Amino acid sequence: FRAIIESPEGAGHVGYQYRRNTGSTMRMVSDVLDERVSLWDFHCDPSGNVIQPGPNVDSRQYLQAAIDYVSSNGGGTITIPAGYTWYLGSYGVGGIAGHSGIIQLRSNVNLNIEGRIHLSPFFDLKPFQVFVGFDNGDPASSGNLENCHIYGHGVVDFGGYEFGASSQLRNGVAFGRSYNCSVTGITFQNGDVTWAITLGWNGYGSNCYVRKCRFINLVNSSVNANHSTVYVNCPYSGVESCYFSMSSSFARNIACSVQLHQHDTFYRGSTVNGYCRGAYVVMHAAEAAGAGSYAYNMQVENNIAVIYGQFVILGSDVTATVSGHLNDVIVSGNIVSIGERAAFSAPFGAFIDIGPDNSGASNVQDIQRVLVTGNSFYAPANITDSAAITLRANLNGCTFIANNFDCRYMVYNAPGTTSPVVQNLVWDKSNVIGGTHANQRAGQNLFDMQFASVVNSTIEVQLSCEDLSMFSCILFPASCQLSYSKITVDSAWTKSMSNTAVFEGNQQAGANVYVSYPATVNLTSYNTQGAVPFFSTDTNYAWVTSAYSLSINENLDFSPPATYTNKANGQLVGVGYNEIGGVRSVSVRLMLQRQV
Amino acid sequence: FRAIIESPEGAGHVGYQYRRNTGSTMRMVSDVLDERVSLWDFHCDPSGNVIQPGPNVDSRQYLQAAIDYVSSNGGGTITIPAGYTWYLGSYGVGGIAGHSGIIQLRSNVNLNIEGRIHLSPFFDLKPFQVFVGFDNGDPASSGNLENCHIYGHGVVDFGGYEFGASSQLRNGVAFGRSYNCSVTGITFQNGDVTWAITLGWNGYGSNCYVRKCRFINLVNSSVNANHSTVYVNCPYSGVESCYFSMSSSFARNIACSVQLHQHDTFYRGSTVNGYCRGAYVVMHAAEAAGAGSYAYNMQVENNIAVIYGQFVILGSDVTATVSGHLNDVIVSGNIVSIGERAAFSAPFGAFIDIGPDNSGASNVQDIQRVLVTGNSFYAPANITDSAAITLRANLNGCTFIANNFDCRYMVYNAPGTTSPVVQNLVWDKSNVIGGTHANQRAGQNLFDMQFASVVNSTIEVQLSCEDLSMFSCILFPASCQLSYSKITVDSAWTKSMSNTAVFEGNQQAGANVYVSYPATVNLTSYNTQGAVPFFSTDTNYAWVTSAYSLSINENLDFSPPATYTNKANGQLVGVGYNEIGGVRSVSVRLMLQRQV
Amino acid sequence: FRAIIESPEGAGHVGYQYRRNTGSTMRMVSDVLDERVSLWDFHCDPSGNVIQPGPNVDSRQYLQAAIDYVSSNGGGTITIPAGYTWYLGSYGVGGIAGHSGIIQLRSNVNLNIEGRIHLSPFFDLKPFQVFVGFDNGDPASSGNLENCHIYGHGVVDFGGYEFGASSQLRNGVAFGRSYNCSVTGITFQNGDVTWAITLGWNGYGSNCYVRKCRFINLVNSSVNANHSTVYVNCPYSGVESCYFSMSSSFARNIACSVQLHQHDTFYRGSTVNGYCRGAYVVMHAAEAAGAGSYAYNMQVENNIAVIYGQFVILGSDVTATVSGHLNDVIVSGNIVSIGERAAFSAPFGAFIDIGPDNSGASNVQDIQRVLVTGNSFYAPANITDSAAITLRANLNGCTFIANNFDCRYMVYNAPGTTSPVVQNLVWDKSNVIGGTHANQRAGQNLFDMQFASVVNSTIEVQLSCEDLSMFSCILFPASCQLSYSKITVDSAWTKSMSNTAVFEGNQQAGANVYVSYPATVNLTSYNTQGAVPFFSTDTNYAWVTSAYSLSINENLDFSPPATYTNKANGQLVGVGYNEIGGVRSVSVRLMLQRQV
Ligand SMILES: CC(=O)N[C@@H]1[C@@H](O[C@H]2O[C@H](CO)[C@H](O[C@H]3O[C@H](CO[C@@H]4O[C@@H](C)[C@H](O)[C@@H](O)[C@H]4O)[C@@H](O)[C@H](O)[C@H]3O)[C@H](O[C@@H]3O[C@H](CO)[C@@H](O)[C@H](O)[C@H]3NC(C)=O)[C@H]2O)[C@H](O)[C@@H](CO[C@H]2O[C@H](CO)[C@@H](O)[C@H](O)[C@H]2O)O[C@@H]1O
Ligand SMILES: CC(=O)N[C@@H]1[C@@H](O[C@H]2O[C@H](CO)[C@H](O[C@H]3O[C@H](CO[C@@H]4O[C@@H](C)[C@H](O)[C@@H](O)[C@H]4O)[C@@H](O)[C@H](O)[C@H]3O)[C@H](O[C@@H]3O[C@H](CO)[C@@H](O)[C@H](O)[C@H]3NC(C)=O)[C@H]2O)[C@H](O)[C@@H](CO[C@H]2O[C@H](CO)[C@@H](O)[C@H](O)[C@H]2O)O[C@@H]1O
Ligand SMILES: CC(=O)N[C@@H]1[C@@H](O[C@H]2O[C@H](CO)[C@H](O[C@H]3O[C@H](CO[C@@H]4O[C@@H](C)[C@H](O)[C@@H](O)[C@H]4O)[C@@H](O)[C@H](O)[C@H]3O)[C@H](O[C@@H]3O[C@H](CO)[C@@H](O)[C@H](O)[C@H]3NC(C)=O)[C@H]2O)[C@H](O)[C@@H](CO[C@H]2O[C@H](CO)[C@@H](O)[C@H](O)[C@H]2O)O[C@@H]1O
Ligand code: NA
Ligand code: NA
Ligand code: NA
Ligand code: NA
Ligand code: NA
Ligand code: NA
Ligand code: NA
Ligand code: NA
Ligand code: NA
Repeated sequence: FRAIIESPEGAGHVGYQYRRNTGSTMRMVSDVLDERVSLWDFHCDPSGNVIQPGPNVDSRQYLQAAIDYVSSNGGGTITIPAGYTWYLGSYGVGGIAGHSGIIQLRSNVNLNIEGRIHLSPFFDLKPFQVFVGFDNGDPASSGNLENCHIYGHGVVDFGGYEFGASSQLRNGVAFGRSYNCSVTGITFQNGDVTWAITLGWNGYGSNCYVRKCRFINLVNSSVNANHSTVYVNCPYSGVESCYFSMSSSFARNIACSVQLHQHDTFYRGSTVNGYCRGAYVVMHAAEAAGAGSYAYNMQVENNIAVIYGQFVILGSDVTATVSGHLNDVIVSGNIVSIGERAAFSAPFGAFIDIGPDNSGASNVQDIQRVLVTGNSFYAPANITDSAAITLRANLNGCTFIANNFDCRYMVYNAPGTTSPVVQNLVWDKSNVIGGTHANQRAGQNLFDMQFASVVNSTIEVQLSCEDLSMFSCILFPASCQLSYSKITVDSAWTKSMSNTAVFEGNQQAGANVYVSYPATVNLTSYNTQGAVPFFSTDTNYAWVTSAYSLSINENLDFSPPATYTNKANGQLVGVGYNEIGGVRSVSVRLMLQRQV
Repeated sequence: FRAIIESPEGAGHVGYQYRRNTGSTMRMVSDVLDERVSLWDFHCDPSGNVIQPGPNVDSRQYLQAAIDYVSSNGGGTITIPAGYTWYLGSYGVGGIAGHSGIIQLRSNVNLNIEGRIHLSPFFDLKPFQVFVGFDNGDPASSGNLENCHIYGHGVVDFGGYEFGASSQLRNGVAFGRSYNCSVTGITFQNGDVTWAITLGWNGYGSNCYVRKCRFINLVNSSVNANHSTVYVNCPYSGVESCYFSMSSSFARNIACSVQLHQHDTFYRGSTVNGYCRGAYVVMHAAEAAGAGSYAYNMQVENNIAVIYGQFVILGSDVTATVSGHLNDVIVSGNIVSIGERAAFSAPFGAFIDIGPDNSGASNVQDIQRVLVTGNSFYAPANITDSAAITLRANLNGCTFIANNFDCRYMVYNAPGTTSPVVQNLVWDKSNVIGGTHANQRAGQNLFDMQFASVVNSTIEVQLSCEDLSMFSCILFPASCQLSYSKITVDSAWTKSMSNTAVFEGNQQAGANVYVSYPATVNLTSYNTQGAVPFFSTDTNYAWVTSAYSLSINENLDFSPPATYTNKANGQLVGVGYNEIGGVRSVSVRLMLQRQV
Repeated sequence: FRAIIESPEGAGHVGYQYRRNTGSTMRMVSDVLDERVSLWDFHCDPSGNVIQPGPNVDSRQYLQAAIDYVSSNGGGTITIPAGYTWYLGSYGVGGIAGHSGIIQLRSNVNLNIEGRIHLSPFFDLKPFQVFVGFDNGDPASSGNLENCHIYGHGVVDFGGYEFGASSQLRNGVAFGRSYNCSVTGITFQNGDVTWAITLGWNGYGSNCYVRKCRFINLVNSSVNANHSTVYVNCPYSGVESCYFSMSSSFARNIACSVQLHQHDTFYRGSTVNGYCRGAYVVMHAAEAAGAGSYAYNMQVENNIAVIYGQFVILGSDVTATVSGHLNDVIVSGNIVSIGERAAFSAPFGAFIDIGPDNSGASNVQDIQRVLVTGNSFYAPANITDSAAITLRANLNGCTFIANNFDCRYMVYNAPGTTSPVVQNLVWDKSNVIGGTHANQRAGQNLFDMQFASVVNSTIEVQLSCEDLSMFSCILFPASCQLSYSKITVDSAWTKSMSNTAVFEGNQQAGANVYVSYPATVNLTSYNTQGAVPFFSTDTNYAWVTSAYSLSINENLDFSPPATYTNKANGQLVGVGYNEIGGVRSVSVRLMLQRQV
């Protein structure tokens, strides 16, 4: 009996009944211990003796053995115990080797990480993906991962190692073709990695989430080619209530917090500091296998960010046989700023970017039905390269309502570069343009419409303070066609502006262009006492449907017309009043209107 | 000693002291095992031998025994172990029998569901409510359920069984008269049920929540009368971060995700696919016992939905002795679309519906102080039956600001049908009207004001693209009274429209009606050289306070007035200018204005 | 052997191997029991015998012993067992004694509170802070607390005791200089306390959160000086999805739910009832040591509140050597109401308050770049002291877009009192002004601009119903300078108003003031048949750049001008038309415009 009791089967001979309840199961101690499982149950030598973790012990095979066994019983939760650091020191084998995998995840096997998991210097300068849910080196031939959750108060620490080569890939958790999988509560820190977590594979997967995680200092070298902390590559998936921080200079040029790359995905309630970018919202044709060619129902909401480049980047692209489409997006409630930096020291600052594809093409995109509403954006006054929207590729629609943008440009695209075709750009009068960059805008147009064409668009400009440094509120080069559009410049704070709206190709004459903006006009009357016509000297007003005074009349003996219409020769004309006769000559600020 | 050790009291004789710490309690193994409890501790035959769960074992009595016992000790958490499916195969007894109850929940007893709970075919074609928190067949005589939480990574599977009769009810969790109760993390799937979860009872309860749950395929037959996945019937309660999906055709006609039926309730951050409806926000008089007659502080926010009917439905109704009121509602940040379907193939598509009561009455409602802001809505171009708001019953107020609606109608109600009395309908100019349905609107009015009366309302129409197919932007039949209102149609994209605003009863003449909209007007001048009057041919402008040109003047020898006022006979009149004399005749596009 | 087995080392001699797996560690029962730890493991007398908790047992030393021991092993989670109430009955010792501390928290030691923790009457009328993370009486000399989480379904009950003196402080959890600490799921109830939870210390700390907690009835006496349920005094920290309720009358005058006092902090998705205030968003100079002098990236979003005073209070202040600044704030998606109360029975009701410092100074603040968007506010019609914004101290900017405010005042500040200097106040036309207080406003100005000066501001007034009781829509006293501003009053529902906008110092004449508002004007024409001038009788219109008719013309034989400009003597003048000659005299409603 003593022998049995001291043997590994001893607990299986000690009887137990819950709280001495006579109606409860007569069990053995081992049965109750068998209800939970930890790494300690597999972290042993060939003779079954427990091995202490530490920097000179590779815990990988033990952890894999745990996962494999629990998988065999239909699943469960393995605890990685608190108060210990568990080092990983070799690559895994089989299907995950194609993915430089360390640990293979398996369906229904959750990890409750309370302790710390730390990479050993075996991985210095090498690729790695710490946890991998694919079961095949080729993801297309991989089975699925289902019902796998990683959670706890613990830590995945990437050991600080730099990348060995830019072409290398590194990841924390790749769930694979992942259905009902999640990461909750975990801190990922101290690396130079490509991603911390990836969800799904080219649209295959569903209901994957990252919640209440922290990601701290995950880029550290110039070798790192590119970093996106969470890539969401399956639908009905998202990121909520996370914290993302970088301190590296390199992160300000390369790192993004989230990629939303399939339909019905979201990014909410998170805080970001030290990153180049906030989120991509993208349909890559190359990734359309699992869930279709459309990214729709895309939500970026209630985030806080200090970034150095662009907050939300929109795009879609094509392959030889597939075309990607992006539609039905909402960006709302976010408060974002470009952090302190020199002008042009990082990628061009923006709230929204319409980004050309990875080859630079701006004529492949099919982006539409986007609503950008109730956001704040700020950039410091020196950051010339800051815009509410950098509109650098074809756009089929984007709607701005009730935002507050306080940066250098409202709408921008660089001249010379791409010439996007623009449709359904709506900038509602309820967008408030801040004043931080007042006096900085010499030579610049607030809305610099450097496009091939604009159609079915609305730009309602409303200033909230003066900025007499700007060349114009809005300017269209002669190369930009403009049709079936509404372009207005509210008069407030514009009295002293030389140019308000500028149409370098006189595009405001178009049949279906609806405009209004202030201008100064010289007029001269006839001599006649009484009701008397005033006519503009210039003849550039053939497009004007009505105009009205924005100036007081300092005279007693006459008054100019309150309102004007035009004449076939391009003059304005209205009827004023000469109390006493005489030819009058006045220079008046008018609101020019066309079909409005 | 050997006998004691092998007995069910053996663990109570093996000493233990935590980590060999001399300051720790000298305990027995059984004490430490007694700190947790699982179904295995009650899942045993009369001789105390453990019984394996499976399809031919009814786990119900064992689970009830666990709950009952733990209840007796002041509560705790029972685990339902992972890696096992636990079948339920009979009805419960006593107080829950009135509710077709299987398991009775008890206060302070939490269930940590890690495994799967599955209904056996005993329940095929029968009613059932799996977990029930009432303790009496009559809910009015029921005690409360308090501090009961169901959580975990497991699954409640309803076995796929269809309803036997439409009158049957089926539920997953009925918390009852429920205070501080919740469901977190659980997947409900594979049924034909009425509800998955219900919270509270007719206003009794508080602080009940459903968080991070999934609801998958919970309608499957034509027998199912009606389905609402979560019913929230107690205050200070809500639904957050959940996932709702249906695949059945029947779900598109019958199923709703959430009912918010008491004050201080919310529905946020959730994704819905395949449902008819998103949420009801309702005060039923019949349900006002526990928390009063007012549903206020109702929040629907930051959800993603593809539905087939209406997203948010507002209502309130009355009984012989109680009147229900709905006020102080916010609907914001939601991105919603009507899924691909034929016109009229499901209930009429809408973002907001003002729904008549269950008997069809439209004159019982008291709905007011609603804010609908910063939402997106889309319906495909063929879906004739799509509206920003279907306003089908009396409305005492609803405010729309800064939404983006892209569907067939903005405001709609069917003619012939109900004639709602409308007050305080506010449609701010910052609502962007999309263009998906451009060219589809022959015979239709964008804002079809098919009401008994409208008062204290604002409709500011702003197009963003042309749609010359529409009969009018806004139309009031002669049967609709209109007073103390503002109705404007911005001119942009309307130059070629025959009708902009239409008042079939000439209601725009009312003393306290403030309007403006474009119109084409024929004018003829007197002969006089110099300042010369132009007068409209028609005499239908007695209501007009001013009008101004929206057309250019192609002439050299004269110009029409820039502006006009009226004359008692209904003509317009203004002063233009004949450089040379002669009677002039022109047809001009004017902005007609009344008291604006 | 029997002796060993019955000894406290007995479990260390019973072998166990997980599920009889031959590849698993050969362990001893004690090893597996050692994987978890509870209060029962320390809740024992000097002889190691377990002691039952209860009202006459002080559990404090036992709980401290547990925390201390687990701390010694690098951390872990101590469970406070369900089904027991654990009373605390004495003060702690050492470093926490300076903080009236009961229990000292330690790094990496989590508490899983499933049972109830209750204060014994030893604490009646005494200060206390139940859990304290400082390790020194002087917080400046304190070490940090890291990785400390308190979570569970249990309860901290403050025993109902009143404060003994107003100067006393009481707290639930003070995390101290706290990094990666949180409270989740816990109910705090039944006290008279200063705070329930405090996070950080004067900017030191990071990543501290309070989530899914309840706070119930935490003020109960007139002695209580001040109450704020959660104070957030470290960056990258916040409050989400919590419930706050008070029932005391005193709470309506003293209690606030949240203080956000450092950068990158948030308050979201919470419900508040019975409180005076919702949140302070503040930079106290006195608290700038740990994270700088700027509070930026401040987010208050998607909350539900019934309060009696002010919802969000903004401020910043200075010390002898430090100046605090507040910028980059977003307040959105909140639905708030002032609960039923008499006028002036609690602190003045407001959605936003710009509050003077604790000494009453209104000239120390540096508050700017605030966006208040997509919120609802309501106050009952009798509550005279209700405002969208009480603007009581210097303001460097605040932007309102697309809110719905339904209360007595829009903008208010009491006359006589403070004279704030106001810059960059933007009130967009998309703010909807409700009608609840229509007919209550005798003697009152809707926008009562009781400031020293206003600059670079926009007030676009839009009514949605009539309120002829109000003295004016907007009024500027002569003492308020006004420059570089836009002030408009839309005409809708104003026809019958005697005063619309009132400039008691004729400030609308300023060179860079842009205004428009309705007025009634008497005009008289010359005799001349044909085109004929009309001139105002009054000469108060020297500032007017144009005016246009808002009235119909009931006459046949003539018409007044549609539009007007001015003359140097301050008259208006326009050209109408006498079909037949004669001097005309008319009283017309005009839209007066200046530079707009
Ligand atoms: C860091 C990051 O994610 N950046 C975004 C861009 O991602 C694109 O580049 C990445 C560079 O790291 C990825 O490519 C790299 O990795 C590929 C995948 O690795 C293979 O497959 C894995 C499943 C295995 O485990 C690996 O062992 C390996 O075999 C590899 O094929 C590439 O050669 C390599 O460079 C990223 O690739 C995606 O990664 C996810 C997550 O792991 C995976 O689920 C996908 O299957 C995989 N996709 C593809 C096509 O391989 C690759 O997409 C991203 O393109 C960009 C979006 O913005 C641009 O495009 C927009 C749309 O046109 C445009 O609007 C915008 O302006 C553009 O800048 O955003 C980040 O830069
Ligand atoms: C599926 C669903 O919930 N639909 C919504 C409507 O709910 C209404 O019909 C339901 C049909 O299933 C419910 O009625 C059914 O159930 C009743 C309750 O069951 C009894 O009581 C339980 C406590 C016991 O456990 C049961 O054993 C049983 O005894 C039963 O009395 C009815 O006879 C039966 O048809 C639903 O009833 C509510 O259910 C909740 C949750 O279980 C419960 O807490 C309530 O006490 C109970 N209420 C009542 C009054 O019984 C019943 O409300 C819902 O009416 C509708 C709202 O929209 C309509 O009304 C709006 C306001 O006028 C109007 O704006 C809109 O246009 C209308 O369509 O939304 C769903 O259809
Ligand atoms: C209840 C509450 O928090 N009210 C808010 C105001 O807080 C200010 O008053 C509080 C009164 O309780 C606090 O002061 C009290 O406590 C101080 C701290 O206790 C000391 O230090 C602790 C760390 C130890 O554990 C204690 O043992 C003790 O030694 C004490 O020094 C004060 O003497 C006492 O009155 C509150 O103090 C802060 O407390 C937090 C949390 O514990 C702590 O992290 C801070 O270090 C500590 N700060 C300071 C400076 O001591 C104190 O701040 C708050 O001022 C107000 C904001 O609104 C006003 O100011 C705005 C900006 O000018 C203005 O816009 C607005 O209109 C004003 O009303 O909001 C609440 O009233
Ligand atoms: Na690979
Ligand atoms: Na849009
Ligand atoms: Na071009
Ligand atoms: Na029943
Ligand atoms: Na409203
Ligand atoms: Na009628
Ligand atoms: Na102190
Ligand atoms: Na602002
Ligand atoms: Na002054």
